[PDB]
Order: sequence, then structure tokens, then C-alpha cells
Amino acid sequence: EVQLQQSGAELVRPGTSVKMSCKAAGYTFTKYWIGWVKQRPGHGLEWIGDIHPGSFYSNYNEKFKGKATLTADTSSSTAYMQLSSLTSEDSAIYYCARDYYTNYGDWGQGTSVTVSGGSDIVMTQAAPSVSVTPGESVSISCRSSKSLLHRNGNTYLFWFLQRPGQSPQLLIYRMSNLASGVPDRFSGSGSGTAFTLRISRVEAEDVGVYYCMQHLEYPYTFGSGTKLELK
Amino acid sequence: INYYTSEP
Repeated sequence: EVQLQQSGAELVRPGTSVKMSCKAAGYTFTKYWIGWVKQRPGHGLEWIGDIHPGSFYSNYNEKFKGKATLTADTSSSTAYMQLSSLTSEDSAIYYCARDYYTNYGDWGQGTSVTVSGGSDIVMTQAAPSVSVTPGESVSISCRSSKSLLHRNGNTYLFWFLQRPGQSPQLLIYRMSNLASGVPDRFSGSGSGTAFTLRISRVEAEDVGVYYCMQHLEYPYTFGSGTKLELK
Repeated sequence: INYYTSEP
């Protein structure tokens, strides 16, 4: 099995730097991109950048150019992220995730750090929450500011569930495809600019925050999330 | 898999 095992929580002061690690196992480290994602309370999920440990080439969200530095050590199969000039804005949980042919299907457990673009695709989720009773079905909407349809015929829209106290998990990839290990109570549809996650027969394990995300073009972007809770 | 972008 793929494993991504991140370093421990950090309690740090403003104006300092921190460097965190993401130890990979269970696959060929130098074959796949590793992405990094920031989870800051009230700010959903935010994509920082990615690195290919084979080439060492990194790509950054412009918002993090001069904040975050991604590196990799092929001897220890470890990816690193260093943050400089720490501020309260940097207090967050940070995840590494393996990119499997555009699917962020494997996630680290996160590292908590406590500090004591106009052309970017905007992903919107109109409902902050959905409140349901077990056994009900539910629909969750998302919209993208431009078509997510690629020349290859795929639509690069993804749905994730982040259960309480857990890392995000991939549910639906390329608009409609069901991810491995996910029950077929989950399904996805869309028009290329508007999308719907449908969940039949909701159960307690479905509680958490649902995010849409685009992986069409850098920087990758997430919707604001829709929290599902039981009445 | 492209070595310089993860974009499809």
C-alpha cells in the first residue's frame, strides 16, 4: 500500500522558518508528483505547489512563491516543505499527497503548524452546509469559472471528503469516475462548468466537509467546501 | 508522466 507519513506537529513563533517532512513508501518515489495542500480554519483547502522527485522540478502557486520551498531526498524517499517568515496566516495543517495521473488519492496525515491570480480558476460551492438524516439522499453543487474539459476528452473535476479529524479522501475523479475503495452510493455528474456530487443512503461515515477541486491547470484550486452533518 | 508539470 502507498503510505505518506508526515512529521509531527510544530509550535513556532512569528518570524521564524519551519521545515516539515513527508516520508513516502509503497511505490516508486521518483515516478510521481507530490503536491502540498494547506488547511487553515475558515479557508478550506489551498494548493501550495508540487514537486517531481525524479527531476526535482517544482511548480508553485504564485501565492506561495517566496513563502514555501519544496525539496526531495531520493535516498530517504522524503519530500520536504520549508516555510519562511512565519505569520499567523501560516497556522494551518499541511498535507502532502501523491498525484496518480491527476488523482490526489494518497494523502499524508498532515502536519499541524501553530504560529503563536486573476486568471486562476475559481471553484465555488454555494452551500456552506447540508443537514440530513441517515438514509436520505443528498446533492452537493460546485461550479468552475471556466470549462474543466480538456482536449483529451476528460473533465478534470475532483470531489474529496474530509471526515472530522482526518485527511481528505478522494471520492470522484475526472468528474464522474468512482475512486477505489469508495462505495457506489457516491456518484458525480456535470456539464464541465457545473457539477453535482450525489450521495445515496447517507450514513454516519459520510459526515465531514466535501470539496470540489480542479486539476486542469496550475494553480490547482478547491471550492470553499460544503459541510455535511446529521440532523 | 511529464517531469516538468503534473498538468494533464
